[PDB]
Amino acid sequence: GPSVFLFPPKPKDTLMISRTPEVTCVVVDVSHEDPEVKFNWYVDGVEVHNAKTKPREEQYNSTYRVVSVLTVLHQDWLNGKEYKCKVSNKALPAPIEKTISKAKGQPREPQVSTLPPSREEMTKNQVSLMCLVYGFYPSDIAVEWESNGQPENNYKTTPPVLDSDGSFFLYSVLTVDKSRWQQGNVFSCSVMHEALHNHYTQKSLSLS
Amino acid sequence: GPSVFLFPPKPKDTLMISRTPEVTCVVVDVSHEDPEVKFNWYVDGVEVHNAKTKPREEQYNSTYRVVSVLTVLHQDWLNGKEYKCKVSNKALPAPIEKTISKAKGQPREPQVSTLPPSREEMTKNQVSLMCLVYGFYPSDIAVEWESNGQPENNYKTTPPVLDSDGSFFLYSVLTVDKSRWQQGNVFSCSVMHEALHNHYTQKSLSLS
Amino acid sequence: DCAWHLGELVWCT
Amino acid sequence: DCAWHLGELVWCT
Repeated sequence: GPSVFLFPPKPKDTLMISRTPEVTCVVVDVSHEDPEVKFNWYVDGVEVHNAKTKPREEQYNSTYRVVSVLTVLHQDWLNGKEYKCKVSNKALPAPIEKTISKAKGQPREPQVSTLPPSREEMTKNQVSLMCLVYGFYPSDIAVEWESNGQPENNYKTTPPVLDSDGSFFLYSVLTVDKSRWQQGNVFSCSVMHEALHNHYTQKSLSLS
Repeated sequence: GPSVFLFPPKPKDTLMISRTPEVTCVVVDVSHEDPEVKFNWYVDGVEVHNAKTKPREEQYNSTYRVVSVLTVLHQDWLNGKEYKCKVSNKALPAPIEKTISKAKGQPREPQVSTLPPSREEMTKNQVSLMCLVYGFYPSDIAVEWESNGQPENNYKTTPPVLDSDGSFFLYSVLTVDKSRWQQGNVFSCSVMHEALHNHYTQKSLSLS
Repeated sequence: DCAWHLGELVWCT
Repeated sequence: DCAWHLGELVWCT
């Protein structure tokens, strides 16, 4: 029979008012014989009607996947509203319901510790810059890098790690050509999290 | 005063016997005036002595970061042993202790649903292949892509998402030049998780 | 009092 | 009975 997965919005989308967060209800293993899927969506138990219906798409072995996307309001998500996807299909004994919402608990503001290139690092042709981001709650967070108002994409970020006080931490590492660092260019890690003022902070590194 | 963060090993490292998993005890904001850091490591409360001591490195504003890495045994980690880092420094009123271990609870085996390119996808010059990986516990998992015994690195994977039964799911999407797909090349998503036989499974997609 | 990220609006207070 | 990943040993039973 079909399976249902309800994906939360991307943290960056819920935190930036200019972006559009959405929850995504994914139904896989829909049979060729009983392929109609009906979606009902609810926000705190109240039915909403603005979801997009996507055309079914082919999977292997005579099945389809069928997806429905509901745009959410940033403030609704951040206020802890519950989004429910109800999935109806003839092959299902009963409709499948999934509910998702933001993690509960007191939000806590991320702190950042920066780390410039090690002594050994400065001998190579590429250097690494690090931002350790810590003490935040919920674990939903977005970390990106930039320099001189342009994005810097050559970075890797660990998953959030649970700390002993129930907050989270991670690190992000940007790797750049050493010449760009030696020139004196400033590189910054931008952090977006709901507990920050205006959801945003930035820390900077340059050759000192 | 200094802050301590204890990072778990990478899932891939704990699952592949040929790799070397490690836990990493990171101390930041160590003062120039009191810069000595003593590390004690314990495995289920029993002190171990094989940790590497790394040279201190400069942070900004007259501080250092100091890091200690302890190699862990795959089976110890998977059996739920607790790793404790104890950090001693003159500026600290008392030593800081951090403990980490694998999530508790019955391990559950990941399932995979594959999705070949949509109808619209096949009109473009790049196509996307997806593996939805679900029903797994703990959330520690590694997903990678390959074709013809070579790695395929142009993919993105969501974080694990908690499902209503307490298991996790995610999706991973590989993007490839359409010509490579049209040629008939087989692409596979490899999944490593502790509840799989030999920690490993692979599902494959090709033009059907 | 608004925060901007790479020219895009984040949030206002 | 061993699993291999891109030529590297994963695990044996």
